[PDB]
Amino acid sequence: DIVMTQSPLSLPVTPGEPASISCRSSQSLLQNNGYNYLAWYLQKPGQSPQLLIYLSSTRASGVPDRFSGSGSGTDFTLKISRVEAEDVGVYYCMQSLQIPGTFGQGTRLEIKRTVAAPSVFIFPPSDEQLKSGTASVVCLLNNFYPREAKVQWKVDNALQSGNSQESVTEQDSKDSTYSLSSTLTLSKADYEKHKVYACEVTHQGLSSPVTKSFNRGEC
Amino acid sequence: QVQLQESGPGLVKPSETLSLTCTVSGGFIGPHYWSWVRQPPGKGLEWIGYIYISGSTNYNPSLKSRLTISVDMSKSQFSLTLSSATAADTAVYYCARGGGYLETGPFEYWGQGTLVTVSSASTKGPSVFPLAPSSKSTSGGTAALGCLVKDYFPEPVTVSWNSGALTSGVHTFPAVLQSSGLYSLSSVVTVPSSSLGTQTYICNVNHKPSNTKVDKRVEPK
Amino acid sequence: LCPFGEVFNATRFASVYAWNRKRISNCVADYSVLYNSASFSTFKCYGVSPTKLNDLCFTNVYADSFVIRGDEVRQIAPGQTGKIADYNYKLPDDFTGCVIAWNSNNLDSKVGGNYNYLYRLFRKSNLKPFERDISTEIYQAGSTPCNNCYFPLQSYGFQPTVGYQPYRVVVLSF
Amino acid sequence: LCPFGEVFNATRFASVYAWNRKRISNCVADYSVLYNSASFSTFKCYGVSPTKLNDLCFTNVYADSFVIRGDEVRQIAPGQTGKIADYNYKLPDDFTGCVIAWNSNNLDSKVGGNYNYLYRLFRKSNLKPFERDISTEIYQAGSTPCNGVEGFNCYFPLQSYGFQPTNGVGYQPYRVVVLSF
Repeated sequence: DIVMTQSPLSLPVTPGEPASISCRSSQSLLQNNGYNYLAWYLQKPGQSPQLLIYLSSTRASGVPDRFSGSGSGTDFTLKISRVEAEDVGVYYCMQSLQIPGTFGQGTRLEIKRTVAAPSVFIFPPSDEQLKSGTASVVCLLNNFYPREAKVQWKVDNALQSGNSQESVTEQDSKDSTYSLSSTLTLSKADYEKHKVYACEVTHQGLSSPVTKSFNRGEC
Repeated sequence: QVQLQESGPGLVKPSETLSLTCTVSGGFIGPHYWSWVRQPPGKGLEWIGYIYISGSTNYNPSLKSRLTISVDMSKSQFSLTLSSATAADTAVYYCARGGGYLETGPFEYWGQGTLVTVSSASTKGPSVFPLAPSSKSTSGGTAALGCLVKDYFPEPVTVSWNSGALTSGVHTFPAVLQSSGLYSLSSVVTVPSSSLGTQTYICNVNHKPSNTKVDKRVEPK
Repeated sequence: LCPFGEVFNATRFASVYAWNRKRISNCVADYSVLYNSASFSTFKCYGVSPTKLNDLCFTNVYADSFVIRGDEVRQIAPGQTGKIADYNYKLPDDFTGCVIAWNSNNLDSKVGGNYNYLYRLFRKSNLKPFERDISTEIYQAGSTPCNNCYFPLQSYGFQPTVGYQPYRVVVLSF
Repeated sequence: LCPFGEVFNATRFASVYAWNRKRISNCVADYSVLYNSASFSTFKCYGVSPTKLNDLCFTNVYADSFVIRGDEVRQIAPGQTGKIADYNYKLPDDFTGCVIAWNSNNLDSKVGGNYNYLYRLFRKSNLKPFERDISTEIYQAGSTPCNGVEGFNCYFPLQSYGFQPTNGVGYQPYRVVVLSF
């Protein structure tokens, strides 16, 4: 076997300027011909891989002419002249000189964007969960950047931990935004003790922490 | 143009044969090698092997002892059989069209994908819980709502709104694993809320392994 | 003197499957008229550098010839795997001479397309170096004597349309 | 006491294509310790027997040091033939002196690549003993111009070593010196 390596593993790039991703091989990649075999795939979030470059110097049909490669032997380099909103994904490099053909670790490209104020919402449980055996309250975070944040649940002015989980989404390809949500689980027996519930949200772009709460007993 | 597609069972017991089928449509018989490829969850991709039209094939040395592949010209389908599998083989399988036949390896076309799980728990049906909007769910002129599905196994689930007529603001967060052993997932939709009262909210929930189709109704208050 | 002009300036070229062979010896051939010509798009030599062959004498050489695509030229090489390196004229892993190719879309054109060309695309097993099989029969798992019955030969659908134009390949092996 | 310490205990050894040559003179050196040292994997040489080196007063001493892969180490000896011997460091048949090599894989590998010590491949038009020529340029047969890499046409002569895998007895990043008398 021969193992592929890339550098780096994550790369944040502002739209407009060129970028570069490197994939180094472990064995010489040059068959009895003058050709050197290589590939570069692009997997957008939620889709299937596509082909961009094969033979390391010839593009594929329909691909925009911004991508290109070069090098021979054990060194190759791919460059993107101008990144766009749809270039969010994970890139791989394949060798195909001999069986087996294995990929690399996968470079993650990150797109950059002016900071925007997050929006928050809270979801009180309805009667179906109130009778199904477990009550859940969900806090919603939408269209914020950067993803860096951290939330708490304040139940009757008491910190809670060890019984909540948060969900994150990959960056959207249309606006370059991150969305987050928080879930809390609790049984029926200890639920009939508290009155006020809230979720806490702190963001870099927010001047002050924002707290949204609700009181149990109103439809 | 060619549009590949897979089909098969989702849950398989340990040490049992695994069977799938990547039907090919459009471009029929031709001189093109076909392959298979899989992906462990949250890891790299792993190529398995390729099969020619006639039947000649070469295999990955790691999986050359318990794997077989064939072809059928009449039905334009080729199948993958993997026997005595372990839990490590739980992954998503893609069928290709070019084949990485140690010559060029142009993977010109890829399939949609099918997820297979190895376990000895049984298939379970979900319980959909609506996410009714409330006063606190609105901050100004915008309100958000969705649906929550609970206690379903195995993955995955497809959620749609208004039979595909509502595609703006839709979001489906990745599922999470509970301590009890049953997965959980919820989806929420944001709308420029200015016409509440007459708009109908329906979340389209499907589960192929347990053939459960439910369209739960979500209403304010 | 060896008349290379007979094979390099012939009128008709055999298809890839039934490729016409040649064996030439007991003459004098200069390896400069073909080397210096600019009409050759590709000229790759194995085991010998092109400009020193005149100082070398061999027992006998060979002149294989056939017609293939433009983007399909690269399968003609010591040990690849494709549609021609496995099921048609296939080079060995041993010594090979100089493989030549050039663009030949001038005299292979027009609306009809030269359907006379054909290639093998339904072989049941690998080949041996320089096989040159001559047969025609169906293959299927039906146990039917004389027939489901797909013909084991297809036709190169040529037409004036960059990897599909006609090319002429002549291999010098000694 | 002649200072061989920095020569044998330096920090950054030169690349094989641009090996560094050091001048040693006006000093008294002891060869008992070098042959008595078992920390050096290979110490074999001729022209003069090692045991008799304690009674010589030769004119000049050359200290040549560079880095080669654990394979093809024996190619350093003169009268050999190989990828590196005939191309980047050739010794004459009238050579006198010694060759010393030791393993130094403790501070070069087991990281995210090394990419420090370049070399050129099987190209050019062979070597003569002691040239030290660096003319990095793009060239290849086939009636080609000089514009860039273009593999279907030209190549870039030099590439890199790889010692990232812990595997390889002959792939470990060995270091070698060649003292000439």
